[PDB]
Amino acid sequence: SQVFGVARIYASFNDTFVHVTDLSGKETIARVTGGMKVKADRDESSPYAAMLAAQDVAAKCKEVGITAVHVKIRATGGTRTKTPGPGGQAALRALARSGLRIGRIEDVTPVPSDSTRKKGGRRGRRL
Amino acid sequence: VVDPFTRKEWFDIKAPSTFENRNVGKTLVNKSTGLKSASDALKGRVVEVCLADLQGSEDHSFRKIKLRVDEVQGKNLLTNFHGMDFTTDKLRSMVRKWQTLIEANVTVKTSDDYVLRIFAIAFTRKQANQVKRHSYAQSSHIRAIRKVISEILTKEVQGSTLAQLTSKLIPEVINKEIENATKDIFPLQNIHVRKVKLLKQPKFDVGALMALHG
Amino acid sequence: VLVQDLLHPTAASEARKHKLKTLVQGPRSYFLDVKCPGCLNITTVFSHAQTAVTCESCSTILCTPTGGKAKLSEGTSFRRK
Amino acid sequence: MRAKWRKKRTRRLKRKRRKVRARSK
Amino acid sequence: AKRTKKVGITGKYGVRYGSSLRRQVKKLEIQQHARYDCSFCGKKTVKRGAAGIWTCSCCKKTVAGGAYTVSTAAAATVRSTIRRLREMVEA
Amino acid sequence: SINQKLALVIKSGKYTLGYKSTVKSLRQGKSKLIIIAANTPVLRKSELEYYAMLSKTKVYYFQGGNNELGTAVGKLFRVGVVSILEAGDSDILTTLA
Amino acid sequence: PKKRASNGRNKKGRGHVKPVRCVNCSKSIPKDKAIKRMAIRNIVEAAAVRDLSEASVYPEYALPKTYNKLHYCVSCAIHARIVRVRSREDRKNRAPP
RNA sequence: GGUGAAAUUCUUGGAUUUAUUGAAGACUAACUACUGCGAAAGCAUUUGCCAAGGACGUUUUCAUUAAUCAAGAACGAAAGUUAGGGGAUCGAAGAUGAUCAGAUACCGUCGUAGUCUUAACCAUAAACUAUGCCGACUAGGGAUCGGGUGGUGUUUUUUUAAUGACCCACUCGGCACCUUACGAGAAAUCAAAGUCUUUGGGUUCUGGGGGGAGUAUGGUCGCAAGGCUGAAACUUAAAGGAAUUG
Ligand SMILES: [Mg+2]
Ligand SMILES: [Mg+2]
Ligand SMILES: [Mg+2]
Ligand SMILES: [Mg+2]
Ligand SMILES: [Mg+2]
Ligand SMILES: [Mg+2]
Ligand SMILES: [Mg+2]
Ligand SMILES: [Mg+2]
Ligand SMILES: [Mg+2]
Ligand SMILES: [Mg+2]
Ligand SMILES: [Mg+2]
Ligand SMILES: [Mg+2]
Ligand SMILES: [Mg+2]
Ligand SMILES: [Mg+2]
Ligand SMILES: [Mg+2]
Ligand SMILES: [Mg+2]
Ligand SMILES: [Mg+2]
Ligand SMILES: [Zn+2]
Ligand SMILES: [Zn+2]
Ligand SMILES: [Zn+2]
Repeated sequence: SQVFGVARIYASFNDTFVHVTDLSGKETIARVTGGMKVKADRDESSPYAAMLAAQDVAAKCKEVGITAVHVKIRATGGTRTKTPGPGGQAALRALARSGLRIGRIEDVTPVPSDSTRKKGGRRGRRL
Repeated sequence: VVDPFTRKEWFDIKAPSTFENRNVGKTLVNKSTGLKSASDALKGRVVEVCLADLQGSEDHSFRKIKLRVDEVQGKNLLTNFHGMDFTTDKLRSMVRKWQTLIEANVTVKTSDDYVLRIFAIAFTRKQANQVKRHSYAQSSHIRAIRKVISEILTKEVQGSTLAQLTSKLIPEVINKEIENATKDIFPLQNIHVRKVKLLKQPKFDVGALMALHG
Repeated sequence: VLVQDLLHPTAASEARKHKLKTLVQGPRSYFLDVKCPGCLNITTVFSHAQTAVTCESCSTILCTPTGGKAKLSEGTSFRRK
Repeated sequence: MRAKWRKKRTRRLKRKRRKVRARSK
Repeated sequence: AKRTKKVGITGKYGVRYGSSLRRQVKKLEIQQHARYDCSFCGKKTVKRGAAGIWTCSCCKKTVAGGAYTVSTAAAATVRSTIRRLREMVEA
Repeated sequence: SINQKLALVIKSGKYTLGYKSTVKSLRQGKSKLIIIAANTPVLRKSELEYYAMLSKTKVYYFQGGNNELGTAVGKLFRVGVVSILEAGDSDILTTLA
Repeated sequence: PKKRASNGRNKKGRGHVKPVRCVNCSKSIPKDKAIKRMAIRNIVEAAAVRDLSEASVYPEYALPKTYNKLHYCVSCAIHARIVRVRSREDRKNRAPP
């Protein structure tokens, strides 16, 4: 009933990414991250930020011509934490409650048929 | 002080034949400028859309489909096919402990000389009265299944193009043909064609491509 | 238990045991005369063949080798002696 | 001291005596 | 009667040049003087003469090869690889 | 396998090994099937092949060198061709070959 | 002295299983000694699901959990997750809840 | 970007993110379990080939051919060493950012060797069940793995069978768990660690207070690193084990 673009939220710890793009993917439309709405490093991934940035993104999204979207939420992954970080949670709500539409959202976290030695050595990151 | 928004040319995406709709969405390019244009440069891209969204019914929530643009004629850009996928969440659900996984694949050709690698997955099932709490098969069981899945997969492909193969997968005939030969070996549940990743096509051929639209 | 007749074990509890752990040991296989009514005569088979026993005149088949007990083939009759 | 650090302590010790002794070969 | 504990053909050099170089030579020397199987006639009668030239005693075919051994690891993989690449082109 | 067939022949039939004597056999309409080593040079192969066709004798291209053809026939030397003369108890003659 | 019949954890008749990497500190740890957990949870969350459905297309949609199996390193598994530490007896008990 | 927080770092080179496409080398996620196999080290994608094996079945065959083993030998995680290839990743060394009284570290970055493979070495690990092997006997219970037998068992339909998976009973041989203890033990615990002052089935190996010390020396193996063999003088009243209360 709308005009569909793609959402794609990368939301690891230390920062959260939101940016809508063409349903094909190639041509982007609007972005902004957590590290763009507060200055403190320490607070780069926290919900309160991903909010204020999911706000910014929604604005441009409907200022160019996208009325809706599908999201692909995603973590760091690879040979790392494979778990959803703090701010995708918030940003999802902050972009639906924005007054945009939602339709079909799968996780696209890179999960290998495992390997390439994980970092941090055999004894693990110890402290 | 630019804003490339007041600068990009707009397009609308039309899918191929054998589904419900073909109108899927919109896209942004750039002005068909002299030297590097809105034509040849891009368009030839790809689009993932849950085929339920282009089949209507929700008995198709999983199953992702790749559409690729090969031709374009005045704002109207027509796609054909690039592959098929599964939703990550679906798969991660039909894989449970206490049971056997079974995967098997084959690289194979079609009439319209497309090469493709197609996948298939299946899991053991408990008998409808089975007391023991796991149910795995017997490795000899597994070898036997795969060889027969493979027997049936090569059969379907080299059916008329991906075109009828496209028509073939959609009502998941294959899934049950498997389960038929199968039943003589070992129970099993789920059983899907899961994935297929294309990977080699012949030569453009404006004819046959145009022969998907009207 | 504590006092029982080891000398006269009951036929059942005796029967359920292993072929070597009976009182005095002995086999638990058997022989049979077998006929596939294409012919008229009766060839004597072993319940645990191994060899796929080739019938008398007509090289038809008869039984197939298995885990233990032979699988007799199709339309055939027998008797244990 | 850790056993294995002591095992290394004397591994080295023998190398020096192994050395100094060669001097006189 | 075993004549030498380890220098082998390399005993001609006496004490000279230092073990480790003699080691390295002894290898290719053994490689390079040896008698090899002939692809064409089947008898083991290929001997070297000047690097990369391998010839058959009877039957007399000469092959180019490694400086000290008939077939070279690289040459061989390259044989395997061309094979594979050729396969595509009529299949 | 084929060697297993060859073996039956070599232990219960009659045969001859080597270029010259199978030629005698081929001229003589006596060969029932000649067998040929891989590395046997193409000129020889071609000639045997011609001698063969002229005598309506069939031909097996043994995938393997003379060295192995020899071990095939159970002999500690190497043979480039074998000539089946009589097929002992084996079905070589009237199977896939 | 000894403190568990399962010694560390779960390997009777094998000699070598294979290390996994701790999900938290990346410590290597044998797969049988490994402390695991299925992190089956929704994509949305607590009260976000109302807002979810409401500002969506379709009716009610579907809603598919995330699934990912967790591996902890003992020290990590003790430091936060499942562990506590139990009495000498409560240790013996393998039932979960 | 990274962390408890930072910083070294990366950024008109459009970084980070996105998209299509490719190359390299490693790995085998999820399924994976108180589940399998192997002499042990160890072994998880598919497919073909090559030979190997236990258990079971057996009115087959030989007929004492066997048990265990100084000497001697095959194999032997990881690292390490030689000569090629490879060199994505992670990463002894080194260099840095930080922290610290200091900080040669823990944490962050760069990253040599290495990590992979071929042809040779090396022969060691808490190489662990810290528990030799062969044989007998002694006590209950529910699971599971492989084999076999029994069943007018269930389910698959087609037209009933035949299959296959499932269910129940028993029986061999597996990996384990439960409960008891006749019994054993310094206890913790133990179906062997039981059948021992009521002390003998067969056989191999090692220990004899603690340090000195796996040191010195000789021999031997190794390219090396090091392996195997391996003392004494002198010193010393304890060192040690399991359990209890603090
Ligand atoms: Mg800590
Ligand atoms: Mg001097
Ligand atoms: Mg204590
Ligand atoms: Mg303790
Ligand atoms: Mg071990
Ligand atoms: Mg796998
Ligand atoms: Mg010895
Ligand atoms: Mg001696
Ligand atoms: Mg490297
Ligand atoms: Mg340093
Ligand atoms: Mg400093
Ligand atoms: Mg230092
Ligand atoms: Mg040792
Ligand atoms: Mg242990
Ligand atoms: Mg018992
Ligand atoms: Mg049965
Ligand atoms: Mg005193
Ligand atoms: Zn008959
Ligand atoms: Zn020659
Ligand atoms: Zn950890």
